[PDB]
Amino acid sequence: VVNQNAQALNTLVKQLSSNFGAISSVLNDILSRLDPPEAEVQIDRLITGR
Amino acid sequence: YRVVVLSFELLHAPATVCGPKKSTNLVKNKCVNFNFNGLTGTGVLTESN
Amino acid sequence: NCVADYSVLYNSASFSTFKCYGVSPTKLNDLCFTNVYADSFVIRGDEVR
Repeated sequence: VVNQNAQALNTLVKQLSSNFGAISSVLNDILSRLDPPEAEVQIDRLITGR
Repeated sequence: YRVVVLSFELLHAPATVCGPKKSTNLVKNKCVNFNFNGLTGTGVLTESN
Repeated sequence: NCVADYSVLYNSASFSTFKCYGVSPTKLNDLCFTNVYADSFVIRGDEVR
């Protein structure tokens, strides 16, 4: 039971490091690079996978 | 048409080239928005061992 | 290892065709990079596209 919850929590955190097709996983990088209308395209991909 | 293509390397090494952005004093033991070498984020700054 | 100010080029109109695919033109100064390579050359008019 302890290991089961540990794997579920660990897996859930490791997904944040995945790009999900986006240029980068960090949101501050997208905001600091792409234009406002262009950032929405990348941010949508991260929200979709997350 | 004179063409010049701008290429760059991102987050593979510290930034030696940065525009005229005036630096400020450092704050500690408080939650603040910090930008260091182009790295943006919010967090409490404390001395690490 | 220098200070790159890209606002002077954006404020004063010079470049006829200026487009940034990788990053935003306004964020060039906000976010800064380590190595910057500039390939300079000249091409025929219709070859810029």
